Amino acid sequence: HLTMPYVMPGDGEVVGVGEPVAIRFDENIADRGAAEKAIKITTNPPVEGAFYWLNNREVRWRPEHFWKPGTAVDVAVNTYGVDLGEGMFGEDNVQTHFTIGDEVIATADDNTKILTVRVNGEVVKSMPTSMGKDSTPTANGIYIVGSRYKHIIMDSSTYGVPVNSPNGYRTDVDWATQISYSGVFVHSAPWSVGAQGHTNTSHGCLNVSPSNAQWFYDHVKRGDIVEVVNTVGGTLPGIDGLGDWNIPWDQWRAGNAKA
Repeated sequence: HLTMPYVMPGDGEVVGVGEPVAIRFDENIADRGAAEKAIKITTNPPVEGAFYWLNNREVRWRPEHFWKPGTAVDVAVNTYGVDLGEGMFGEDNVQTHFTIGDEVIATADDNTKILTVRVNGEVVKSMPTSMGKDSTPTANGIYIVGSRYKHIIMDSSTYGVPVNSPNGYRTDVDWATQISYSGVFVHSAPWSVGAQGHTNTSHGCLNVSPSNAQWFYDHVKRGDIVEVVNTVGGTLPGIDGLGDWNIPWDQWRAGNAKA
């Protein structure tokens, strides 16, 4: 009957303009309204924001538009002793103070097949890319940058497809930056350098050259934005985990505290 919250980003971090505040709980929250009322967010400069639940254990808070660089955010999750419904009580309080770094937006355009990175509006890198093939396309939309990995074993089963099924694989890859919980990554693809900039060959990932993937890993950070445009895919789901900005503000702001 006690629930511990966990807040991200972590205290003291510098994050990109797309990073929502996230509060995760270790038990389903029966009374979302009580949880929301216990969470106090302060911004400087001040900006309006709102809560939206991605699932029964995680609530997110963000503004209507990407954060302004330099904004300082203070989060006080004052859940100690709060009745969160169905006999569960908040076990403790948590907090975080973080800041927003430079505006870094990378756009992957299927019409040009170039991933362009802008920093504070100026083009700093252009990278040829190979996105998802027609049968497994990369969805359009706004993606928040998540974790990064120097090496990972990219395994289709992690994301629902058996490795040993006709469309599964298990492959070692370098310099991977995750942009969706559904398993979309920007990563090094040495075998398809010829196709990059010309033909889509991946299972959904944004495949780029080894040096370009390493650059991305080094210069794109948690909270920065990747926008995908002009593919044959649909749109990334808003409740993906890193797809928050695909929920329009009017829907986000109305929330889902009774759902």
